[PDB]
Amino acid sequence: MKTQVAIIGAGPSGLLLGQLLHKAGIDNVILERQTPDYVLGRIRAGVLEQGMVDLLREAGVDRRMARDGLVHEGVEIAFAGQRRRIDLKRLSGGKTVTVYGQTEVTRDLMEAREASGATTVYQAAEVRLHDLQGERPYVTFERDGERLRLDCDYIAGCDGAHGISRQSIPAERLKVFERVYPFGWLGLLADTPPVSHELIYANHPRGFALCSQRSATRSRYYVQVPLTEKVEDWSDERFWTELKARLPAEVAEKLVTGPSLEKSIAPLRSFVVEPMQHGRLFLAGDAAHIVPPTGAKGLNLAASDVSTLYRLLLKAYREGRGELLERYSAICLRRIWKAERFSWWMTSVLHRFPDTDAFSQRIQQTELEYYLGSEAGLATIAENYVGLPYE
Ligand SMILES: Cc1cc2nc3c(=O)[nH]c(=O)nc-3n(C[C@H](O)[C@H](O)[C@H](O)COP(=O)(O)OP(=O)(O)OC[C@H]3O[C@@H](n4cnc5c(N)ncnc54)[C@H](O)[C@@H]3O)c2cc1C
Repeated sequence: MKTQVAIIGAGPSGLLLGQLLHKAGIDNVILERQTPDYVLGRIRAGVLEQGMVDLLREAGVDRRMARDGLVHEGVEIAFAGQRRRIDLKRLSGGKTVTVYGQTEVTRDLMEAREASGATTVYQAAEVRLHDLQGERPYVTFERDGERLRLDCDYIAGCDGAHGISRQSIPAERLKVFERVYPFGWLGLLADTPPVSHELIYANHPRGFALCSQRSATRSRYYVQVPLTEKVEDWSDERFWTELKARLPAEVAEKLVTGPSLEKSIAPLRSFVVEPMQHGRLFLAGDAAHIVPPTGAKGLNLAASDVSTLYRLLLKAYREGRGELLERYSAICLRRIWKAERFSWWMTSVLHRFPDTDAFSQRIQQTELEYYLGSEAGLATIAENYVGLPYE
């Protein structure tokens, strides 16, 4: 079989790229290791930047989002017995963020693709990439037990943190930047109404806590935990008790608790590779970079990588300007590093780090006091949170 663009991975990045390309008339095939069900079981993201929202509209998949998504104009940070609201809309010059689950976004994309008739191969096992620096690269995979070959012009590596694509680039060509944090987030999804109409990020001596939501009757909570913790050691009641201990009394008092629909621990880390391409292979999303969840940027950065790749692929196919593809990495990395810096900052000021001295603890507290009390300081948080413009 042959196609124009082979896409490895049917997560948000691959699906969104596939939809945009299909609409523009560029044939593409998506190869996914897992089943549609497994992919749909991943909870993950809840916060979307306006840029991503606009990209979903451009891809023609925003009906349900426009209907069910919750537009947020502010967010709160709680620390040292204070609750500060950052008016995102006012301080960012009118921008806002939208709360709509990643599960929902993926479901919408999957249905759109399904309907268009575009090719998607689930349970594509043993994916291998070949002749990346040739004029004719190809992908091999096994379906049932037979090895099939897919010829194409370009390959988009949208296979996430553990994908094969990044591993297919000669190690000596890539420079890696990584930072592993000494804690993870224990998340809990409950069919309960959220404690607040806006998100609450809390810095507490016991550790970080976050109050988020999916809708008016579905909530998502997180608490910072050591990497040595096992989700089996955390019953629902232990979670609720701990959550309450980290929130302001007035907030903890209004909390409606309930059995969890999903519980899991996500370790925190930063990871960037340079460049993000090799020959005819281009990396996008988590395959190229990981950001801690604190700044709500992961999926959002996948969106800008995809928007950039789609636009450059259009110029190459439609305008015959293939040389522009060499600019992919430079363009993406400018936005990536800025979102990485923001996510790193948010993580450092909101969490409790082990073995930090008195001086560091006071500086952490003063960072919050300063940034949440100065108009210029609040503006730096707001413009970064709603999302820096796409280039
Ligand atoms: C707890 C948590 C909270 C988060 N909150 C937010 C948020 O609020 N906002 C935000 O912007 N981001 C958030 N993120 C990040 C966001 O979820 C990710 O950045 C997003 O999932 C990345 O999408 P992707 O498509 O690049 O990769 P993934 O979702 O990982 O999809 C990659 C796909 O490729 C497939 N694949 C892998 N290997 C192969 C292979 N060898 N062959 C073929 N297929 C393969 C995988 O099965 C998978 O389906 C959060 C993440 C976590 C963990």
